[PDB]
Amino acid sequence: TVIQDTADVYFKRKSDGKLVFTAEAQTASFSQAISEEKLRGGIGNKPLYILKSEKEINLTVKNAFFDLEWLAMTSERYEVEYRTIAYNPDTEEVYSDIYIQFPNVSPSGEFEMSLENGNALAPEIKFEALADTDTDEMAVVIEAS
Amino acid sequence: TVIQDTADVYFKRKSDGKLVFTAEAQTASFSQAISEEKLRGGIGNKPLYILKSEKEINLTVKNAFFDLEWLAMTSERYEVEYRTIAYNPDTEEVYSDIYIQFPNVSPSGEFEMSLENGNALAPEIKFEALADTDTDEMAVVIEAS
Amino acid sequence: KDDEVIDYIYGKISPLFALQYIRKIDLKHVFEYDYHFEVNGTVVRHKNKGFGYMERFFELKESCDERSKLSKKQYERFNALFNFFEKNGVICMAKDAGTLNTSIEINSLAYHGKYDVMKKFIEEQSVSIEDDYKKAFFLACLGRWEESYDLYSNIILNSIDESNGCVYYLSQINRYRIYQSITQAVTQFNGLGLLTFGRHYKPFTDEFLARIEREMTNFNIDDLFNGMPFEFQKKYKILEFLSDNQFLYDDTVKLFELTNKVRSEMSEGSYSFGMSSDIVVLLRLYDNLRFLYENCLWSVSFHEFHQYIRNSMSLLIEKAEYERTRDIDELGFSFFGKKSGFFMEYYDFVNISRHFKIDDIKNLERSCSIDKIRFGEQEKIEEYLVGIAEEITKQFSANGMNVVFYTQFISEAKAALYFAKYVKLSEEGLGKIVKALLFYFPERDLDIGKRYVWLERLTKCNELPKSIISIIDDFLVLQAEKHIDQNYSEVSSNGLYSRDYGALIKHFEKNFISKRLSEITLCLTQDKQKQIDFLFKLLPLLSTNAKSHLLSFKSVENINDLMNGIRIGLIDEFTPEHEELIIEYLETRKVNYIVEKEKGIQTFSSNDYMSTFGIWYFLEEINNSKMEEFIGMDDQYDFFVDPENFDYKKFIPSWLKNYNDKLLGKIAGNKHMKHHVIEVLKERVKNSNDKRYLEILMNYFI
Amino acid sequence: KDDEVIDYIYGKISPLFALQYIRKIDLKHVFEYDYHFEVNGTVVRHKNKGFGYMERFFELKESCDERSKLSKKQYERFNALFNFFEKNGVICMAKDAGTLNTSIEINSLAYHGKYDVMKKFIEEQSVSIEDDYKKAFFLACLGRWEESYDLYSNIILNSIDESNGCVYYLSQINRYRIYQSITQAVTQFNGLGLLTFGRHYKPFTDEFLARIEREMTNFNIDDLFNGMPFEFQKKYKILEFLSDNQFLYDDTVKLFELTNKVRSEMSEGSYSFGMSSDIVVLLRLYDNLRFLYENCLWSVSFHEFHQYIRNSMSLLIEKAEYERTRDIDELGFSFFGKKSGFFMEYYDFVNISRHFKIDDIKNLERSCSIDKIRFGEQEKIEEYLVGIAEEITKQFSANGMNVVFYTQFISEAKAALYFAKYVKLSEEGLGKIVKALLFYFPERDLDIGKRYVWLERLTKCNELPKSIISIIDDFLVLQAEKHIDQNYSEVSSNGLYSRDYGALIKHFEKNFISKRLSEITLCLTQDKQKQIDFLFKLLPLLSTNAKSHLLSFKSVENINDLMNGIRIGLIDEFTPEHEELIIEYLETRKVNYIVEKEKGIQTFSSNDYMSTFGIWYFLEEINNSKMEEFIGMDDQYDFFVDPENFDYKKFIPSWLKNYNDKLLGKIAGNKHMKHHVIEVLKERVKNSNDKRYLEILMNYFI
Repeated sequence: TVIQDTADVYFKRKSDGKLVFTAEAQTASFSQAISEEKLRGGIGNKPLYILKSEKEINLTVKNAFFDLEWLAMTSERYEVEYRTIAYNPDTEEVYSDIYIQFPNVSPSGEFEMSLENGNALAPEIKFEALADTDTDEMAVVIEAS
Repeated sequence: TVIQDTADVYFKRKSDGKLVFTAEAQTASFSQAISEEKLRGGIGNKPLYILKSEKEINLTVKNAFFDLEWLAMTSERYEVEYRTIAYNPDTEEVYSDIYIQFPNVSPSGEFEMSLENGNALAPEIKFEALADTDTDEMAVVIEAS
Repeated sequence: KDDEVIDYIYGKISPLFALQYIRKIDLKHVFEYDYHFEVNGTVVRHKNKGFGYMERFFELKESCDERSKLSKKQYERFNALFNFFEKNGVICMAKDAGTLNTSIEINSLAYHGKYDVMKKFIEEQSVSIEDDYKKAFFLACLGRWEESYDLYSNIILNSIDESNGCVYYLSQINRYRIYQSITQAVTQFNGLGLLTFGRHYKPFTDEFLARIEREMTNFNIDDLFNGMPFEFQKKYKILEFLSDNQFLYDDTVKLFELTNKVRSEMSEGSYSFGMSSDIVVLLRLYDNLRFLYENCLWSVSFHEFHQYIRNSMSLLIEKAEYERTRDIDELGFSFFGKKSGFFMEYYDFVNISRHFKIDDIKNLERSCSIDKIRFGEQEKIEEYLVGIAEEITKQFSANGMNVVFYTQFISEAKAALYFAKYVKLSEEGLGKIVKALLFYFPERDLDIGKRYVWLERLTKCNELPKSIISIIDDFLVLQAEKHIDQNYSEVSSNGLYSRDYGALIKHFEKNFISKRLSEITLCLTQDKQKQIDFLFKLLPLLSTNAKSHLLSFKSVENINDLMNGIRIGLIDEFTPEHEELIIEYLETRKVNYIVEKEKGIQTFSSNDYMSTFGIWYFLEEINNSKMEEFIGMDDQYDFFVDPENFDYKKFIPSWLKNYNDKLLGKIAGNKHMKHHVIEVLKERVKNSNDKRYLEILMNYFI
Repeated sequence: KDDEVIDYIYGKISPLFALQYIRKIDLKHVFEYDYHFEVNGTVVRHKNKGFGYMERFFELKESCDERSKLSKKQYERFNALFNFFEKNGVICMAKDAGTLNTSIEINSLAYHGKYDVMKKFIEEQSVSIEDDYKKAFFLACLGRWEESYDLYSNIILNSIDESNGCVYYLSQINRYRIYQSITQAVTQFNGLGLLTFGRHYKPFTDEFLARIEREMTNFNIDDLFNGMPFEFQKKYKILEFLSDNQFLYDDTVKLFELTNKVRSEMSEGSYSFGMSSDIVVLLRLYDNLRFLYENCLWSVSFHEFHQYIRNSMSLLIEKAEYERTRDIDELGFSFFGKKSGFFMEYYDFVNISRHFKIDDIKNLERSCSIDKIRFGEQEKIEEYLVGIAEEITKQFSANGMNVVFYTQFISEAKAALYFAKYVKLSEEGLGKIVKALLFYFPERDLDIGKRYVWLERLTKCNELPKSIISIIDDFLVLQAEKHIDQNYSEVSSNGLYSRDYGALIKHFEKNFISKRLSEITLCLTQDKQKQIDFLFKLLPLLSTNAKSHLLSFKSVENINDLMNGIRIGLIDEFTPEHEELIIEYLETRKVNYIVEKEKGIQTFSSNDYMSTFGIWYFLEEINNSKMEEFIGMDDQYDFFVDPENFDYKKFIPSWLKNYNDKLLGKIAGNKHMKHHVIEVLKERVKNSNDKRYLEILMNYFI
């Protein structure tokens, strides 16, 4: 009866592909709104229109485990790979999995330290997806089916 | 600068007029929702209308002190009197006094023998503005000006 | 080896059998924070120096041959641990325990409305201390607080004689809480109960109060745990959190911070993975409820626990509304789509009924839509509710009636009958509950109008067979006989009287005549004026000859009589004499106003009349041209008779929501209203979002 | 005997003088519940049978003649009690009080954020342990947590012999707080900071971390209060509040229940007389803030207190949102004159900026409407913002930067610069703030898109003078200078780049050019292609000669070049080359789709450009009939190219947040698609509470 989407997130470096940490996702937000100039301040003309709208994506994880070699070896770019499984309404337990990944994700946490008192463990690592002049947004959708 | 409505309420028996208890008003909900039959179940015809909307005026008081005579003597109707220094936006300073009273009331306290464990004093007494088919609601307002 | 781990865990969980249920989250303190027992039962590792603390036990559970290698005593110990962990709902290891079924737990009978069964058990001879402890909880739930206090003291004596620590602890806390109940009950009795009925009740003689004050005094429960053997402190550390007067210390702030997380998720629009915040709130709620009920602790009939469960269930229902109305993205749909709706079963129904107040149920319906969420376990709800109705009926039937039970239970019965609008109920149970609601409900707590609207709410979904119509007719007959005494005035907290009961009867059943009212009409005379008034109110529920008798006995004389006459269909169109009366009343109001202009003006009763006259003038019901002589005394009046001159700064939100379909249609028809009303409406909705205002804006005006 | 009253009240209250501030509510613990101290200084007769010392005390306060006959020592004691009660805010009896006033006077330098003065005071010498305690809190706020920890240890070592219980208690709590925060911060460094900062920040070396880890192991704070002498615990029952591990425990539950009551009032639309729920929670908020800042408790930097103030301030702001448009009823406004509306002053600004996280401020914007309330003390807010901006400029300019201070500070500075949208600032202060924002805010914690949108927010109440455009020119020229490197690219978290900086300047200064960009362009070569591509965006910021050279050196044979050219108005129509190029790009993406069907559907990255092409086809921009051939991807493609064929059940409501008003007007005018969008909008608003959808519906009332 519970949600069968206990996704697993793999955080790997973008330059070469080295794994940084594995974790189980906790929350993920898609933000979709305009603040370009003012509420209506886009540049254009009578015959011109540009969809300058910008989308900011944020993620976070739980059960974060770092790799021994990555901690031992210590413009960087990183990627996150989701791993879930499809479950259509028409067909349950779809063997075909579902892969999501962001090739360019920034590990810039909105939280900084989260100074707590209690002995509660919840190391949530908040990321955010970046962009480039070549590609507007980086994430990718794909299914085994 | 504070809400200048610090008040004193006087509870009296309606049949005779003996003071029952005194307190200070805390809040006064004024609700008006249609609850006759279904959401839309009122009786009417092409030329027939009657405002069947029914007002319920619940009030509350705090710091209730009862009378020694009332405690010693012991279809019972009861009344309420409420008094407050009035105020105007142009001139908060105001000689005139606002007189509020509820001749027909029930002491239908929502406390219901509450049992907060803490040793915190709170003689909260909730009213219910009762009425009769002759008069829809018994309250009165008159300023001294 | 496996014997070592089995011996250690059995030594650690040996005294934990006695509690009929223990919270999963509370198991952490048994293991000294070695593991983190999640609410779902998954055991996530948190701290360990050794090996095989719980993974070995999970392996023994998985492998049958490994269990075979164990000795006979170890085999029995493992079986006992298996039973314990299946009853508690605790998985053996998170590492392997991923997705799982979430099903509502089980509880004892005092949770259920089997009051007759509680009496049946009380009458029987007790067997052991546990039986009498359950019996004491049954009596206290049955509001026999004198007997509950006495028997709790008895079982405390028995426990100190036998040195069974658990029952000693539970009975001592339950007796302290019943002492609080007795103290605050006598306090509130002496304070208000005399003022609510007419005479003050004395269920407890002053000697009994003196005795309970004297026997124990200066007893603060905060030291109760400290004043116990170290064995109890080590083993039953789970029971440390019960010994504080500031009870629900942790659960309250945890609920607050998880509400903050849920609200942040709501505002952000975020999507959660794994177990959400609402899920863990629900399992914490059930854990604490089962812990306090299955163990039979008296702390459940108290305001702290009632508000805790109130906020919990409220939060769960707002989250259910949110997920129901949450917008789904293509990316989100690919990640997850078509989520199962919120489950609202029998246990949640009893939770809401017992632990809500009427005003909080109102608040929940105002915030969340509980009609939309489906309801499950209909038969169990039916049985519990019908048991509640039977218990109140039998309580108010006998001359003997425990006032303490009435006070402590009437809230639960009130809320149950209030919240039973959504549930479907069997016809026999509907007969039982409506008989209870009408005939055997009080006036100290439930007034007449509240009772009517709750009957209507119960009529909302589960419709009424003819047994219910007969019950309502007989209730009206009982009220008729009651109105013989020329001393009791009809009242209503919600402005709803017996005429509303008759209106419900006539609306559900198209044609219906009462024989008993027709009989009682023929015997009354001119002297009994108020009985004539009451039957005039209930006029659409009796035979034609009785109607002719009532018509011959009196007619319309004043404004109230006229308004009641239009309120029950007697008069279809106002006549010259009726309008002559209406202008006469308006003259009286005018001269009153001019005389009282030295002092202030009052319109709470007269505002209904004046506003309604204004409405009637709006829809051209009254053609009199003298109507425009009373301008500038009542805001509603000026608005509806002379809208042009009415400055639109005295406009009232109550009107803006308190409308009628044809009223709003007529308002929209006139542009003079339309400009100002739509301006204030859009300003209101943009500044503050309300369902009714938005519905009015999008349905009639546009 | 007035002398007896003065002696009693002095014995009760004089030891509290050592504390810099005493909570109003907690005063009830001083007298053992003999009285009830309301938050607004009113004081209500508690169940007691005393001489009534407080009534007589206020009588002496009112009457000069009465106090004139007191003895010298008693008069001095009365004067001390007078100034104490004035400082706290205790005014007079509840009955005698008819009209009172509130105040906001938090007097902590650490609260104010004047880091230069904090550093100056730290540099100054010390003469009292109170000064060292102040400096410890100041250093901890300035991030020097090693120095702050050492100074706190020194404070403890002095206080153990100075015989000052309050300072020993407060320093113990704060040293535990600094240990907790330093441990959590170093754990965050070790774990994440490698990945986030891109480097292994170790402000604290391993030996010192091990030292603090070993120094006070097994240090239980819940036993701290119990471990103190009898006099302190007897007379500082007020300070039991902090000693728990979970400080803010009782106060969190009280805030939870006051929140419940406030939400009940909002749902009911009930009117509160005397002291409303909002007033009491506001006063408790301000009492806690003053208590912990004036007494210098480091606990204010923790998530517990941050969440507490976040919940309190949010509650005040949402209540103010409701009260701005609350139900009138013609009676509430008549009781009191005008309205005690909520206005955001300097202290509220500091509270929101410091104690919120940025996502929380976005939550407040989404729920409430902060632009609609009034702001006051603009000079104080300008001082606060100038302090923040010059602090970040001074620190980040220098290679030296305490990284732990950066972690403890960047949240505050981010929130202040984010929440300064609603404040007016001087041209000097605005210029300095924007210079710091554009230059010295670090790249790690603020990216280009966030930088631009935050600047754009900062330019709300004040337009752009010449200084701002000059500083933006300087920043953009610096970025162009740094963009020479072949291994450097612009990454935006929000999705806004320096082209938006140029668009901002050109929108706020239509006639504007830059000689620095012109001269850096005049010395360009074909080898440096990336710099050419970057400067292609800032075409209108160039001179005519530079424009001609840039056009000659490169063409627009690309998709990103096409988007950049159309955006800054280079191309008013799509030439055959451009449409051919986009057709080719869509062909290669389509064959990629065909290949990927077996591997799985992928449409997220280019969907921006698919949506753009679809809208262009809708807007009569692309006039080629080949566009129809590539229907089949549902990423806002079928939405625009073939609205009739699009499957509306795949519609996402969030696709209406991004479209501009021109495109909203165009899509509002189509008869083949309008019905689905309007019904989706109406059910979305009916089931949701977002104001943007109200705005769309206003644009789509049609």
